[PDB]
Amino acid sequence: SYEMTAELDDLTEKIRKAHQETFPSLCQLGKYTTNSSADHRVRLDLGLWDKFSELATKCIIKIVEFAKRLPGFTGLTIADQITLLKAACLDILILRICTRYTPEQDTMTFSDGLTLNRTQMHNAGFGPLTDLVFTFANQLLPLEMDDTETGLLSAICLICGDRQDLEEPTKVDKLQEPLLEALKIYIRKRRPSKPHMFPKILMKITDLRSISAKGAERVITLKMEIPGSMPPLIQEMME
Amino acid sequence: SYEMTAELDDLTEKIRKAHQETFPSLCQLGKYTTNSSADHRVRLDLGLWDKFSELATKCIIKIVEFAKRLPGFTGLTIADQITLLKAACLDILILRICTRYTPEQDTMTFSDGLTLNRTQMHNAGFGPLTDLVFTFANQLLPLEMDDTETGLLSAICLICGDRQDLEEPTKVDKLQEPLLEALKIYIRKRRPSKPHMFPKILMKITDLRSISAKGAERVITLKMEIPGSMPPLIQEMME
Amino acid sequence: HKILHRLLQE
Amino acid sequence: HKILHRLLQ
Ligand SMILES: CC1(C)CC=C(c2ccccc2)c2cc(/C=C/c3ccc(C(=O)O)cc3Cl)ccc21
Ligand SMILES: CC1(C)CC=C(c2ccccc2)c2cc(/C=C/c3ccc(C(=O)O)cc3Cl)ccc21
Repeated sequence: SYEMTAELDDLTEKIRKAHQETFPSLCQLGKYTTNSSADHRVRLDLGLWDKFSELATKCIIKIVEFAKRLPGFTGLTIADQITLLKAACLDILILRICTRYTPEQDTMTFSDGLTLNRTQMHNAGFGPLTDLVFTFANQLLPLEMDDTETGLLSAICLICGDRQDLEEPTKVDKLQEPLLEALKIYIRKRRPSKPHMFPKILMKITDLRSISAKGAERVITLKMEIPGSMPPLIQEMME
Repeated sequence: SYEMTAELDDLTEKIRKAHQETFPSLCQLGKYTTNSSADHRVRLDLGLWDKFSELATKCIIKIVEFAKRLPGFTGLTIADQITLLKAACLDILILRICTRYTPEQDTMTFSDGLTLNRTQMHNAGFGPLTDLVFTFANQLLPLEMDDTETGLLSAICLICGDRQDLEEPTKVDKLQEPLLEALKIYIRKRRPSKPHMFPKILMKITDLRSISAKGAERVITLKMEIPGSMPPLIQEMME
Repeated sequence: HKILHRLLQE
Repeated sequence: HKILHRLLQ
């Protein structure tokens, strides 16, 4: 009963459960489709935007719940919790939707089962970043990531000591360390055959970061393409 | 106490040398300052930009030389070599200049010795990304990276099989794998009492990606501010 | 905005 | 990519 092994096992379990209970699996969702601008790309389908942004809001709420379940997160300063959530919001939204990708139909499925094709995702808001996001979803396939790994990657994204304007960057950085070790160990126990899968899976965060940076600019462009304000929670996050 | 790692010990040697011979260290340089707009921030200091753009061109040339010295790189198709360089050039520029940061004076030193404070770097071209870049520079300090680690990190960034439009992506993957292993082992020997350092350092690549993604936008903005055209080599890398 | 803080607190 | 091509070759 080596101590750290015991602690990391239970850290791993908390995170797996937190992810599962805040993000349903693709296989567990009753999928449904819609005919709204499904055949050609447009600047913005307002109907699709409304539904898209409603589901985004609901997912952000789930991401907050997920965060609160991460060991030590609610031990950070209130300002830091806010800072971390805002900084990782898009990272996690991108990762989540990209784990809901079906290659056969080239679609992505939301937490209510709504399944849109590439053209509809574009028209819902993805716009110029559509293909970039779909490419990333494809690159995730060969990895075979499960709830545990996706949850850990999400936690690592959130608990990041290098985010700007943190009050206690060191505390946050130290809190991330156990997450990194837990991911390494889990990948090892789950992929004995595959050698350097830890670096490979971990560095998908590099992708998220790039897409997220471009995504922040896309959201700004959306602010002026929509004949109205974005949902207030989305406004608050993107500030 | 440590296992035999001859080959990787050798690759690590080639990388460290390639870096050192294409990027002088802070102590090797004869620093010198300028008084140009050292007081307050401006939109763009033409004098500082003129020097900045020249130094950027010369460093890009150096990065190409560095790349050609990475075992296997010249074995790739010219198309792939160009693809990899274009994808990682800015990332490596950022890493390089940040490794020349002097915390006490809050300055950065170029390869000719030129040393500018935060305000001057801003006026030289950093613009609205000044604090972001300086923050990253400060975040590197506690890592105590040396020429070998900086070189290995640069090589891992450049040699990435996920880059879009690669012709022999798996060939690139095969080259990167040894680099990852080399970094892990070198860190293990240097720092014996800190196993956590490998993922810590490796993930600076994710930070880098976030900065370069935003940096690419900054380069576009510069086109509108500078007199005449962007130097041709910079254009090719950012095109 | 007040939503995020309410979500946090609740 | 004239410059890059020359530098690489
Ligand atoms: C940056 C980019 C390309 C374009 C705009 C996005 C966006 C737009 C408005 C608010 C927040 C994010 C976006 C959302 C997402 C993901 C949204 C999402 C994820 C999961 C669910 C769910 O599980 O139901 C729902 C949504 Cl909308 C991905 C990429 C983007
Ligand atoms: C994020 C940001 C602001 C985006 C654009 C930069 C830039 C701006 C114009 C041309 C090429 C690059 C840039 C360069 C650098 C680094 C340039 C550099 C690195 C090393 C040397 C040297 O060792 O002499 C010189 C330069 Cl200019 C860092 C950050 C940026």
